[PDB]
Amino acid sequence: GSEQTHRAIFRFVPRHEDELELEVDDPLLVELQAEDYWYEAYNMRTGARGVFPAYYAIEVTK
Amino acid sequence: GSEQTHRAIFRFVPRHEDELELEVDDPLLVELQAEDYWYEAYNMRTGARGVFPAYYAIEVTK
Amino acid sequence: GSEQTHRAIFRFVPRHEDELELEVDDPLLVELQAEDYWYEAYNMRTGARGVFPAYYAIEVTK
Amino acid sequence: GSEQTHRAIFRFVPRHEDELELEVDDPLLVELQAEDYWYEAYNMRTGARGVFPAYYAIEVTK
Ligand SMILES: OC[C@H]1O[C@H](O[C@H]2O[C@H](CO)[C@@H](O)[C@H](O)[C@H]2O)[C@H](O)[C@@H](O)[C@@H]1O
Repeated sequence: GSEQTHRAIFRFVPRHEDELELEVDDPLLVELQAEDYWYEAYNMRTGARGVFPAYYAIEVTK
Repeated sequence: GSEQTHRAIFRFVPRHEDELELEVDDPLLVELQAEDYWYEAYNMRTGARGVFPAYYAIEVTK
Repeated sequence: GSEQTHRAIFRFVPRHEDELELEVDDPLLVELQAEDYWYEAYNMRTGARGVFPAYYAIEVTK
Repeated sequence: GSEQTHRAIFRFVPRHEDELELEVDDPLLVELQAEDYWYEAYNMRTGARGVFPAYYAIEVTK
């Protein structure tokens, strides 16, 4: 979809090229699964895309 | 020191060469706690060295 | 239904008799999503049925 | 009373006697981090005491 799917809960500052920087409460759009325990997403606040540790975000209320 | 400082609470599978693999409850000797929220540590179970997202581990208690 | 509906993302060790024990990645068949934010499900790995805090599992990515 | 140790990230409505009700963002003073992944704590907003699933809260003051 095009709507927010997750919200970051921990600050994440990249050290690697493919990573997505996160600020607490950052809205995230995740569209694929993980397996690696890493999520690939679009940060709706910064407009950047990349991966981050899966447990650094929570699915938006259901 | 050389005693456990933290315990992993989330599974972490390295995606990058410098990362440290973690399994929940792994005893960790955290040596570096960096400004960018990445921690450098020795995994006391596996014997490996590497970095991982800071919030994947919590300090030991008691 | 007879195919996985949700995936457990945190380990959950029951403290009460009606709870369903969970291990990360456990394939769950959620049969009821209660209004008090607890899910009733069948654990496809253990063959047991029980309840657990709703946020311990996420819907599978179709 | 000591200082806040954790913050609730998920809504938790008790179904059992000994449980502590949580609202997202509730300040928590965790007195015991049990080995069965349940936390015994004081809810600094409601003033209540009880247990809750460990992964429903995150540590503060990293
Ligand atoms: O293994 C996935 C299926 O698990 C259940 O069904 C099986 O488990 C039953 C008892 O719990 C057995 O009697 C049956 O023979 C097993 O195949 C579930 O009911 C199915 O819907 C799942 O696909």
